[PDB]
Amino acid sequence: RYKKKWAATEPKFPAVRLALQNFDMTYSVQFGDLWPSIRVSLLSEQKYGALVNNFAAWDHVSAKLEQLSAKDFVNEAISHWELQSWACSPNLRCFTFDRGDISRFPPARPGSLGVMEYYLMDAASLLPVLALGLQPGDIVLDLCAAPGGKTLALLQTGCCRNLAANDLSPSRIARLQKILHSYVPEEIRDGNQVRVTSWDGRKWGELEGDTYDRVLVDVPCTTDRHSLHEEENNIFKRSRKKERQILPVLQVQLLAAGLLATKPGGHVVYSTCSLSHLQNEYVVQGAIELLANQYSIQVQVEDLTHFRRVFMDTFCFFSSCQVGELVIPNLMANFGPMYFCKMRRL
Amino acid sequence: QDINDTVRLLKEKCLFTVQQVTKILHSCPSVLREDLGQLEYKFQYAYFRMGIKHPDIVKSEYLQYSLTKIKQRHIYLERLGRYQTPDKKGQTQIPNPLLKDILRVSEAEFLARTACTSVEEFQVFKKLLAREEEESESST
Amino acid sequence: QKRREREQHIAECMAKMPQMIVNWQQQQRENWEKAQADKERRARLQAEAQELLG
Amino acid sequence: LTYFSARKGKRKTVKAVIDRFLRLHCGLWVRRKAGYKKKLWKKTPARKKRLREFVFCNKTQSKLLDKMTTSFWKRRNWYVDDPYQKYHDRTNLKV
Amino acid sequence: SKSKNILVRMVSEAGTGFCFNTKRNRLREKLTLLHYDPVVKQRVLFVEKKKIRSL
RNA sequence: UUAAUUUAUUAAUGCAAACAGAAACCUGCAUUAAAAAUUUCGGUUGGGGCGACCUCGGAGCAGAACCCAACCUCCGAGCAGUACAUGCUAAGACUUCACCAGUCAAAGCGAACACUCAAUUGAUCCA
RNA sequence: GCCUGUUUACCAAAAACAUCACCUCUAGCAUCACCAGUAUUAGAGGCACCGCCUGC
RNA sequence: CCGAGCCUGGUGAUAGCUGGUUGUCCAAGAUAGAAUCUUAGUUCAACUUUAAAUUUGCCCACAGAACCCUCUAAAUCCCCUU
Ligand SMILES: C[S@@+](CC[C@H](N)C(=O)[O-])C[C@H]1O[C@@H](n2cnc3c(N)ncnc32)[C@H](O)[C@@H]1O
Ligand SMILES: [K+]
Ligand SMILES: [K+]
Ligand SMILES: [Mg+2]
Ligand SMILES: [Mg+2]
Ligand SMILES: [Mg+2]
Ligand SMILES: [Mg+2]
Ligand SMILES: [Mg+2]
Ligand SMILES: [Mg+2]
Ligand SMILES: [Mg+2]
Ligand SMILES: [Mg+2]
Ligand SMILES: [Mg+2]
Ligand SMILES: [Mg+2]
Ligand SMILES: [Mg+2]
Repeated sequence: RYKKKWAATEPKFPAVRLALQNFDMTYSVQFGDLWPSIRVSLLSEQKYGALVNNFAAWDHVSAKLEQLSAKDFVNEAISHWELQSWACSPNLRCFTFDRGDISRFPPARPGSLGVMEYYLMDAASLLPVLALGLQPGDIVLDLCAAPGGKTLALLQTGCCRNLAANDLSPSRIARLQKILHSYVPEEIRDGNQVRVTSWDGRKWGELEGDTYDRVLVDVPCTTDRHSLHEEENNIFKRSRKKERQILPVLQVQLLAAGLLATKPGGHVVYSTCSLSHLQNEYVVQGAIELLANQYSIQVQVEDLTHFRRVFMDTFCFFSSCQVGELVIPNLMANFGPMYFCKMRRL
Repeated sequence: QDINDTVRLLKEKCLFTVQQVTKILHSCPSVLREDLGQLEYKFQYAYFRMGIKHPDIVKSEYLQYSLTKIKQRHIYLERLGRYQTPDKKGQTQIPNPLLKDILRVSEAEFLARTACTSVEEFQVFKKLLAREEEESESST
Repeated sequence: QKRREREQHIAECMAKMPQMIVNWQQQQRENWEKAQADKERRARLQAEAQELLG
Repeated sequence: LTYFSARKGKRKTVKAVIDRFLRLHCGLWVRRKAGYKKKLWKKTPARKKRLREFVFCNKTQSKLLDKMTTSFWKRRNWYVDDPYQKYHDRTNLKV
Repeated sequence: SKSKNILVRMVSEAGTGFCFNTKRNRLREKLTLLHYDPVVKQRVLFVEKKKIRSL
């Protein structure tokens, strides 16, 4: 029989407050004096970048955005490659506002083709797609692709002949299908070019070995932006405490499976929307040791310092990261938080 | 009766001591001109969200300052984590900065002594906060 | 009077109705035609990108 | 149901039955379909077709409604131009 | 549960008073359909007039 | 008591009324509080907790017509898209073990030359 | 627990309550209470005499 | 017999709860469920009873009832004869 007369009961905290307390302890030591600056940006609403849909009237949309003083940071960054001196995924146009500007883009309006003119997404989430260095004729595998923040960006490039978008949750997958349907014309999705499935990412390490040249792996993680604001399906509630404990374990397993899926000589980018170093660098180091000990697979992590300097103008970067690149949010540049690490298989 | 409602609101709704009310009116004459609703909202902001008791409000000249500047400075400090709202028992994790430091000192000094942030960052927050305040009024 | 006015109003609207249908049908084709031209223009702009590659 | 009124000592009629149901003199009770005006935009034309139909209550429901109404509602009426006049009597019915 | 589509009411242009409700996307121009009008027993143009609700 | 429902009552203001020439008392209608009044405490599961669960659908148990349970063993659904005759009518049947609901449907009229989807849903009153 | 004193008549006489002392709060005044009184007064409370104590 | 005195009245308050429910004899007569602020209850169905009408009922010969699926199961459903 249950006992309902406990002497002391733990006070009920909101899931937002629960997430805030855990982040406050962990991230204060990790970031030091930058945590108060980061914390305000996390609590403030993030800036939304307008990703131009190439399938629609991209040139006309670009002219429309220029009227709202929007500036294509991607086009500016491309010209910066030679200025500083794999390159990056081409055919991406995302317009944002100036540093410290709070203006919000109007909601997207379907064009004459019947597809949305542009997609609103975090500008920090576009970097892993750019860091992926996509090239035409490649076969791209995306794990946890739903709801399609990075999935849509791959199709805008037009460099992927075959795509494998897999997310474990069918509800997220259903959102991905609608986003692709509304934006990407049916002709591309008509064939086997875009394959949307709902299975465990751990299976991809065995079912499809060395099939894909470019693999983008965004494992699930404690989303700092969503946890501090959303009250639904928060990972920090008591019922989901078990999932948070086993969360780093899944991050190591899903990343390792994706590394097995890629062909030797291919590129794999590990992406995570969190500031916790125990889930950003340790997971990356965990997968590297896991492959060598169990499957004897060696990978090399590329240097993103060259990539860091190009987007320093429009993004804030943390210069105390062992392997990956971490983009921390700021009041002037609200994009983030985003962590992306690029490793190639040899 | 306009004066009658103001002092009665302070003595009954705000529960200020009669001795404290005399010191408030002498120090801050803007209370009479201020609307009752905004005055009550200004007081309860310090008592509940900030955690300020009755004696501290009178001594620190809280009521004289504008409501908007209080919202901008308090929320930014709260979001910075420098200011912690007192719990049920009244204890705080980190001791809060002095109330006179937040309000009496100028904006440039306010950022340097407590916020420790660049001037440009605070300017963006005010515009962001005003949008949230504007949305809050419309939603209600 | 009410029945006759409604009947006359129905007859008057139906008098212009075949012309309205043709105009509406014509506009629907034109709107698709303008988008189809944009689709070709998109290929022309993408042909410029192929020129840059070569 | 009030089996014996406090001022006349006679059985009463539940007005909920009278408003919602129609009784034919043959004994059948004719009712409407629950939900024929609710959320018609999400219902197929075939579904809406049978929602706007008048249906007969079964034996158990009909016996229930005969106890909740008095004999004034079971009498034979001769309304002029009655839409349901032809349905007040059964034809070619056996057993 | 964002309201992607809305429920709108189409009014016949023939003046017969016949109207029917259809579902359309929110971010779209007002519809102008060619639906059958039982009053005149032929297909007539319809035009959106007033939004009923959000779906 | 920051449960729900109320200000009759009390007190303080406002207006109307009523007056003087300004005011008060009284009365009516309001707004604030005060002090009270009425009523309730959903089930399911869980001895060492800081909850999960409640409706709908598929697979195993339930091996072959149907049906068949958990603390069960697993995955979901609270949509979207294309139509715009997704019009009007009508034999005969199915039916989630009742009912309420739900499903299929020849022919006919009218047009062309019973939409996809396992679930994707909410009765009456009332507005 | 300052002390004398008080309480569960009929299972608890106590460390509980009260208590001088101290503190806080409210009130500028007549004709049944407070009071035939008037801020050294009256009422509503907390603590339980007395004595001692820093940082800034 | 004071967490709200006693008495009278409303009052034969109400209780899905407990207890009780009086002569003889004979006959028929048991375990699918659904909904429910519902699982100590009730309603409907199933089952059971009486009366009445009518004609098939039960048992069951072949034939017949799915594939992805060999626990290739025991056996059902349907079913003329009898
Ligand atoms: C933080 S979201 C990333 C969304 C997307 N990658 C983007 O950046 O736009 C992580 C997603 O991974 C999915 N996921 C969780 N566990 C998974 C698993 N075991 N295998 C595959 N996907 C999983 C979840 O549905 C979740 O929506
Ligand atoms: K005694
Ligand atoms: K009961
Ligand atoms: Mg009553
Ligand atoms: Mg049935
Ligand atoms: Mg003593
Ligand atoms: Mg002594
Ligand atoms: Mg005793
Ligand atoms: Mg004793
Ligand atoms: Mg004591
Ligand atoms: Mg007694
Ligand atoms: Mg009784
Ligand atoms: Mg017997
Ligand atoms: Mg109920």
